[PDB]
Amino acid sequence: GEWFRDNGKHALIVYDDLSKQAVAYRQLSLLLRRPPGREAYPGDVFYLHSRLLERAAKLSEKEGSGSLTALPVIETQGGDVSAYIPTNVISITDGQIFLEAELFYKGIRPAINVGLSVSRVGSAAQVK
Amino acid sequence: ATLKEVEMRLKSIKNIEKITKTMKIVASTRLSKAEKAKISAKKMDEAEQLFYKNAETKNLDVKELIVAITSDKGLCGSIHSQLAKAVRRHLNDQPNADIVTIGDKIKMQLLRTHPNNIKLSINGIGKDAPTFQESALIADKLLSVMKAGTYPKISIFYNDPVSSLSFEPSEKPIFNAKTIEQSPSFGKFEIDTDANVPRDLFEYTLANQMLTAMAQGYAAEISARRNAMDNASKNAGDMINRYSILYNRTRQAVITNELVDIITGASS
Amino acid sequence: RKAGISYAAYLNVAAQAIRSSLKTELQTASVLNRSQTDAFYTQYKNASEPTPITK
Repeated sequence: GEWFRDNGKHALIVYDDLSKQAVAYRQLSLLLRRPPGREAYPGDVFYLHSRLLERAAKLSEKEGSGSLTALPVIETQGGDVSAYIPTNVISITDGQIFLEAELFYKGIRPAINVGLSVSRVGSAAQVK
Repeated sequence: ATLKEVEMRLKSIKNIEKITKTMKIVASTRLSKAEKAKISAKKMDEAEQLFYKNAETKNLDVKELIVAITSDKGLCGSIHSQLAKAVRRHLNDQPNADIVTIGDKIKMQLLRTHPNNIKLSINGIGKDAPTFQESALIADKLLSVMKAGTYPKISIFYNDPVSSLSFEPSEKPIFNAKTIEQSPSFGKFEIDTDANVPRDLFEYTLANQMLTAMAQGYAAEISARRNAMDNASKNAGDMINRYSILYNRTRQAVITNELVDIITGASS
Repeated sequence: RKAGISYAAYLNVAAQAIRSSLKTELQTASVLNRSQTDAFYTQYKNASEPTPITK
């Protein structure tokens, strides 16, 4: 996807989902016998994501003004946004779209929790 | 799943259980108070209605004014709902009545069903035991803004507190100035034809017998709130016991899991 | 008191006097409940209609 960004073009990458990636990384490490951390995860299962998600950028004019936009996906168990990985990634990103079965099954689709959901780039990233 | 989530759910339940177990007792604080104004009410009924009993006062058949009484305060079982029943039941045998609602819960119970009928509405009611001053002014506004004394029939609706354990939505008539005159045995009385005794006695009665309904409806409600909160805080108590088991398990599995996590972190 | 009030109001006006000139010593808890009210009223048509005045 970076090729597009690096040559005056614009890509949009979707990581569906990053939860499963994190599970894969924990497997490697445990089998490499690298010592585990919180929830049996590697000691830097934040850096994993933080380095990945910093690669989505908007380049300067001197670089051709190209862009990589990212939409990572994370999956929660019972809506627990307090959990290790969901928190890690909430911290990395520029905002979040929260989806809820409670709203979904009430007919509301997409099940976007309007209160919690923000796009910090905001009205600067939106048609006038 | 999370100890935090279970901690909050256990607190809001026990809190509910204080709220209801206190409203249960704030009711019993008010329970004796309720029987004072209840017998005193039924006592003036015996005193003030015995005239009309003796005059054989009945409805001139020559357009009704229906007055419903409850309260602004909810959480009292089916005080509001089954008075609304009996008022609808009555609104089938004469659909065209004007409705005056005293209390906010009977207002919206009836506003759901016959929103065209309600034509005046009294607020800030359930809070204390009922008074003549309230009655008389609501009465005064009934005469003024509603033209009560032009109605072929006037009806009061309230719940009559049969027991301490159950109540019964009842209905009572108010006879106007004309209706008092044309009663059969009205002549039996040497009312001085000078003052319009029929006008003043109507005005006095309208106020007086609204207060009797109010005092009675009030009492029955107190018992409904005593009984409803008796059930609520018992259910809540039952929830607490269950959740206290679920809290205690999650309490432990959260200690266990942290420890396994730590112990694993030194497997090397 | 015609082109104006009613017998029961006309009677409540005098009814406050007895209560509010009974020595404070025993103007009781329940006694003051009788001498003021919180009631409001709102007229209606079709949904609400006119203003919500005090009593």
